Amino acid sequence: QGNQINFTKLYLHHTPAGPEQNQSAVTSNDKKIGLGCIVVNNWSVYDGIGSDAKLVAYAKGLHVFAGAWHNSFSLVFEDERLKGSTLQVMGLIVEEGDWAIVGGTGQFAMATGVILKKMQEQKQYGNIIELTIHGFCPL
Amino acid sequence: MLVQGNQINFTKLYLHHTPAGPEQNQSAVTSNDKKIGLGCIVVNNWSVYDGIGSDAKLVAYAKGLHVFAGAWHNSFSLVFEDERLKGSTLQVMGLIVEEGDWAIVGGTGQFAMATGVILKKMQEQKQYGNIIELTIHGFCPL
Amino acid sequence: KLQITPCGMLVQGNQINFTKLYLHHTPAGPEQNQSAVTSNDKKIGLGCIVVNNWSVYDGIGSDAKLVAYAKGLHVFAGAWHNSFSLVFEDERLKGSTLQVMGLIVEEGDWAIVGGTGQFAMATGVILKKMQEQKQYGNIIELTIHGFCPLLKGS
Ligand SMILES: [Ca+2]
Ligand SMILES: [Cl-]
Ligand SMILES: [Cl-]
Ligand SMILES: [Cl-]
Ligand SMILES: [Cl-]
Ligand SMILES: [Cl-]
Repeated sequence: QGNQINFTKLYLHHTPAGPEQNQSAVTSNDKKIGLGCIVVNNWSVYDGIGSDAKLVAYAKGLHVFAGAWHNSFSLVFEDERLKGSTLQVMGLIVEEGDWAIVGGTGQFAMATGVILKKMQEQKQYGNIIELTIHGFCPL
Repeated sequence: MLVQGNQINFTKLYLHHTPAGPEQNQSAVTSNDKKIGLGCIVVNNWSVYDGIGSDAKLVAYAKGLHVFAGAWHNSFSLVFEDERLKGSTLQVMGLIVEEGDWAIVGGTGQFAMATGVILKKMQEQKQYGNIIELTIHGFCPL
Repeated sequence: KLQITPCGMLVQGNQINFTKLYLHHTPAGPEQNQSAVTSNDKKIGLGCIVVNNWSVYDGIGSDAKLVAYAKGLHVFAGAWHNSFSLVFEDERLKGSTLQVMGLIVEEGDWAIVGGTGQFAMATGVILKKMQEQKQYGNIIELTIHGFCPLLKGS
């Protein structure tokens, strides 16, 4: 009938360059049209900032540049409490704005909600994005 | 039990699907495999207008991709441009570009957690593209 | 025109009741039904995109009637992430689709993220169980659990 979501703040490592690069462009923009670059991403997601943070999930999917980045990815949890579960995520922009939680699996079967993105830290080779998960699942 | 929300009905939107020509608004970045007959991937930034006439205002973009798997499977963000609806999106997924239906699989902003369908009907067939009438039927929980 | 109308929704309004389906995942051979169209980046270990038109049957015998196709793509980002339309063939179910998205082709689970026609607003999951491994592909058993909500109020 309704159960909300019990997360703290997550921090996604969006790293396009450097020796820890976790995404790759597989097509280029059409120069005439101004779109078409497709990037495939395996973004690590941590439970905090700093060397003591634990990796709790990966964001595995793709984003395509259609004048802005459209995303589709599986948020696959690795921490023991949620291992076996995913949230399915889709929407616009990587580093700010919102994404939609369009479904899920495991403990998140039938999840619906949103993920709010805020810039947390800009590093040399990438950035860290604060994720705030709001949503619910039916019981 | 029940989830309080708002049913959302949006009529008379017109999507400009323009594969070619000076107003081309999508690009194929892969080709169909010769032997299997599938594989073309097209990235699209389709404009969506509030009317068919000369005075129609652009009110959204459909930003995403579609892939040819014997028919075209679509995944995109319908991003609204009205300073009113600014930022808010509907997340759209499904088969066929010019006819049939798409699923509304989620949303953001004023359309957070949207669920529903988009109905497509071709309105005008032109030399380099077509105009597709869209009808949105959706529900957003509060 | 944008019409915003107060309404109620019951999620368990209409359960999606199917029998078991059987998906044919065939990467090679004379019945190959998918193609890889981008390459993995060797430096990063990800990037390959495959476009698929998987056939789906209602049984494992020769008299199994094809009832659907799974039309979409999967992308390798350390694991295969899937996005496809499940397009049904039979009359009454003609035109109707389930929208499916999630990780892994042959095991685990997928989300039902939406639908059209009779499956408008579908929500749920598809469980995958390996059913048979053949020379050019495998057959995957599909178990559908989900609901279509009914709207009320207004
Ligand atoms: Ca959904
Ligand atoms: Cl990026
Ligand atoms: Cl963007
Ligand atoms: Cl082609
Ligand atoms: Cl089509
Ligand atoms: Cl996999």
